[PDB]
Amino acid sequence: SRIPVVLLACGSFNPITNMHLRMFEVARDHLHQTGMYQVIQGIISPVNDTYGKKDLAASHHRVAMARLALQTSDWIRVDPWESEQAQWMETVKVLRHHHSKLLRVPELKLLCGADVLKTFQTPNLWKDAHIQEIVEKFGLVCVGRVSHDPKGYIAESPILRMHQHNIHLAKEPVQNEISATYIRRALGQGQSVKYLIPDAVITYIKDHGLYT
Amino acid sequence: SRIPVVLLACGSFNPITNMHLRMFEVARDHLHQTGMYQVIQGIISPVNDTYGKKDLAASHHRVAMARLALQTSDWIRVDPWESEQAQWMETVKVLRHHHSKLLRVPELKLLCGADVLKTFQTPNLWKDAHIQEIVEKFGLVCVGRVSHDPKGYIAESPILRMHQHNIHLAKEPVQNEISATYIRRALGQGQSVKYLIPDAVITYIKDHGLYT
Amino acid sequence: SRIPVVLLACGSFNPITNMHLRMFEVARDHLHQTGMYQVIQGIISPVNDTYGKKDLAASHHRVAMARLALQTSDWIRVDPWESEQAQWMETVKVLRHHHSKLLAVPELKLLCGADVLKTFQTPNLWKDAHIQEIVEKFGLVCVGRVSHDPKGYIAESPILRMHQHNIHLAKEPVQNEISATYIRRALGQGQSVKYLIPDAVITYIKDHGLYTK
Amino acid sequence: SRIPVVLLACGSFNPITNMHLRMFEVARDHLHQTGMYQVIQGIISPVNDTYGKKDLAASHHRVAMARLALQTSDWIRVDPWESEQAQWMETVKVLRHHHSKLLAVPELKLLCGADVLKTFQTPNLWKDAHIQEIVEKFGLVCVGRVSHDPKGYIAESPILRMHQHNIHLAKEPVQNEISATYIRRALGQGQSVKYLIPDAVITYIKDHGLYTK
Ligand SMILES: Nc1ncnc2c1ncn2[C@@H]1O[C@H](COP(=O)(O)OP(=O)(O)OC[C@H]2O[C@@H]([n+]3cccc(C(=O)O)c3)[C@H](O)[C@@H]2O)[C@@H](O)[C@H]1O
Ligand SMILES: Nc1ncnc2c1ncn2[C@@H]1O[C@H](COP(=O)(O)OP(=O)(O)OC[C@H]2O[C@@H]([n+]3cccc(C(=O)O)c3)[C@H](O)[C@@H]2O)[C@@H](O)[C@H]1O
Ligand SMILES: Nc1ncnc2c1ncn2[C@@H]1O[C@H](COP(=O)(O)OP(=O)(O)OC[C@H]2O[C@@H]([n+]3cccc(C(=O)O)c3)[C@H](O)[C@@H]2O)[C@@H](O)[C@H]1O
Ligand SMILES: Nc1ncnc2c1ncn2[C@@H]1O[C@H](COP(=O)(O)OP(=O)(O)OC[C@H]2O[C@@H]([n+]3cccc(C(=O)O)c3)[C@H](O)[C@@H]2O)[C@@H](O)[C@H]1O
Repeated sequence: SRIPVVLLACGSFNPITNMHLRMFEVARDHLHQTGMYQVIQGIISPVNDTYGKKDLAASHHRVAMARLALQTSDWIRVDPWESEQAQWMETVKVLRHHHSKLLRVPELKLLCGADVLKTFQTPNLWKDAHIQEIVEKFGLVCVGRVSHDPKGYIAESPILRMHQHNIHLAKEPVQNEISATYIRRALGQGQSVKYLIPDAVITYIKDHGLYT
Repeated sequence: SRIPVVLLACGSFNPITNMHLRMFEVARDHLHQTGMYQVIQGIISPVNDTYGKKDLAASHHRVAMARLALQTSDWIRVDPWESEQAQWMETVKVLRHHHSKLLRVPELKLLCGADVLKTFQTPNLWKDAHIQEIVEKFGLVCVGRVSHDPKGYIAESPILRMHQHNIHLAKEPVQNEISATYIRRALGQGQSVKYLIPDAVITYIKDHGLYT
Repeated sequence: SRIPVVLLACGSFNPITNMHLRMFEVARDHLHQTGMYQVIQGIISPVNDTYGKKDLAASHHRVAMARLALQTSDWIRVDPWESEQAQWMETVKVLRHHHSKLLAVPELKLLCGADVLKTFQTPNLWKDAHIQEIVEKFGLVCVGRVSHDPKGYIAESPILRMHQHNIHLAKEPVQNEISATYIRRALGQGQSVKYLIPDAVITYIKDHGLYTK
Repeated sequence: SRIPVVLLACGSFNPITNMHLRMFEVARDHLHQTGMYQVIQGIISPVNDTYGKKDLAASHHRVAMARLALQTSDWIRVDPWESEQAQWMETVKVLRHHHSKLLAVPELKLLCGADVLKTFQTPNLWKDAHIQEIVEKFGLVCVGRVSHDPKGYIAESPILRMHQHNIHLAKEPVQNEISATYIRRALGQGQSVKYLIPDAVITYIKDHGLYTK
């Protein structure tokens, strides 16, 4: 029988885009392809407002847009927990929290784009103990992205290369490089982003005067 | 005052995708940017079933999917005329027909991706007299595409370079290279194409057993 | 053991670029990775000057630039035969010629980008019987390109599908979409194309005043 | 008339690739096209071996490969100073050093890809005062890269926005997303990387057994 899996994507989602969404679909299809898993749920967890130097739209707006984006999904949902904490939280702690909730046992895996794996290499960015826990205790499903070589990142990381059974590389056969930064700039300039992000998200953005 | 413009996109739309749709949005924003035009309507005209060697889904299905895709557009519509003719028709004749309908005067311009301009160079593909009429009588709005150099195609074409006032190059700042061929293959394999094409189009495809 | 293979690339090479050369390397590694082939040579065959609607630099120059580009390759050479003929020649005929030239005999395969595979679909472009002879009697090695889906092209063409075993899809996880059209325009504007095409080619272009506005 | 400019590129260059070199050419043409600058030199400065978490080839080798790659450039040279220091050094300090070296004086600007511009946003990575001195006292020339939106990065950073006149966005209408990570993995697998990095670099790599699995 197949192992039940829940995919957790942590990120800014400022705003959520069709690209972030496609990431779940490709990841799910990949895991199902292996024959060993049965993805049962997808979770979008927007980062807290105290994170980073960049000024994101308020967390309640990012959760609301993600929710609207997912109204048309029958397996992916947004979870505000992380954004509703008083402070930013390292991702491994978000995995721990969501794992606990699952026990109130499916496997919880972190879902991310290849650019994320590359940040594992950034000085003082991620704790090595955390990278190890993520791939050893939970699991990692990485979706390809132009200009990134996931296989190489894994091979060159002493930590990742020792936990490949728990790392799944899902290749993106389509060229999808739509930047959220670009989306925000286009909106600020009054230009269309239709067909780049869900219509409901576009409406919400207009209604609430976001990115202007 | 601004010159009223109607954009006509001729193609297979087998099926229509978010990329084909984004093409209209970018083209419209570009023309509006110049300050000289006011795009009043967009028209998707699916090619007839006798065209080419490739086996397309029946024209009534392609029109139906385009219609569903456009239900959420307030300015773009599908026009079945071309696909409802007994035989394939050169594009200039589709422009002539739609121009006549406009008179029962806005400017009618052909909308296409950069790869189209490149086919103008294919031996025995397009009649030179037709390429001239399209750019001289109507106009051409070209949206960028990875691997294509529209400025060079124009400069190297004796015909195009003499009619640049009627050619508008709209640059696509986003990397959007989602192939319809890939979409069809993914669907045939039972894989998701959600977030690549509109949900309503996906539903229609399933309902009518298309691309299987 | 491994069967010998010669790769033939027909195209404009106006001018030959690093991308065109990369195609040969990717294809060879791919064929070797299958374990059944041993690529022994690559051939660059610039198209005749009567070809198409686009003005190409003289074949004399395109052959020269390819030769100079290939001076640093130990397995790929340029062959001017096709360009020296009185007129343009269908690709199947160039394959036939080079096959005879080879005549326990190595297999000659057409090397091309995925885009060319898409052109097989173009009405009145390639004769169906030629596409058939190309994939059946020779073989095709196709290198991936952004925006193209070679697997789908093959599945949607009855001819390609039937002879798919003779079609080798090589994929390069790299994005190398550098068009020769852009190369020519940049050169005409006095901009650099260094590191996009070989230094020897840029030298020849400058020395012979090619691609000037 | 035009003010003289020296371009400084700090990075790993593990190994230097055609893409890294292309960056210099695109940036120079861009600056010249503005009409107010005259690029007189480019400098490749490989990072110190104590840098980061990733294992890099020895700086001795990275400097050597850059020198060999640049033998065919008449304006870009490699400078080992940064890599010869006892430890990693913040980029603003390397700029300060090379500026003093120049000391009616040319302007020294940091040359980088758009991705580096995005790293300015990374928490605890770049000191805000350094980002400020880099864009105000030196200048930044950024080359576009797929998936990045330099214009938005600048608009969203108060510091960058305030000194945007000293940030030059160069765009190359070409897709050249060839990662050095892929280059290293391919080399470790015995695959070709010819036409992705300079022939002289491949020779050095083979001769010194670099990037072996
Ligand atoms: N075109 C595309 N194709 C495929 N994937 C794409 C994509 N665009 C975005 N993505 C993916 O979308 C996801 C979210 O993107 P985005 O909204 O930009 O989110 P982003 O800012 O990239 O997310 C940063 C996340 O990492 C966490 N973090 C950072 C640093 C250290 C630690 C720690 O625990 O020590 C944790 C942080 O708390 C936050 O959850 C990413 O996984 C990205 O790769
Ligand atoms: N990712 C993307 N980014 C930007 N644009 C994109 C795109 N994907 C498709 N497109 C554009 O979508 C449009 C439709 O695409 P697709 O569905 O593939 O349609 P396609 O098969 O490329 O369309 C062929 C059209 O050209 C006409 N034609 C061909 C040859 C000769 C003559 C003549 O009159 O002599 C006429 C033909 O009747 C038909 O209307 C194209 O303009 C394409 O460039
Ligand atoms: N970035 C890139 N990545 C991978 N491959 C890339 C590439 N850029 C070009 N290429 C490849 O380079 C090669 C040469 O490119 P280019 O210089 O543009 O050559 P191109 O003009 O595309 O070559 C046309 C060729 O097809 C032949 N043809 C056409 C139509 C009908 C028939 C017939 O026999 O009926 C024959 C014609 O005789 C000529 O040899 C192509 O195979 C192209 O796919
Ligand atoms: N395809 C492509 N198109 C355009 N540009 C491309 C490229 N591939 C790489 N590049 C560019 O090549 C250059 C070198 O690449 P790579 O070899 O990967 O170098 P990389 O590891 O990205 O360089 C990091 C550099 O940033 C410095 N840094 C980092 C963090 C904090 C601080 C500080 O002072 O606080 C300084 C560090 O000392 C080092 O010099 C980069 O500018 C990159 O953007």
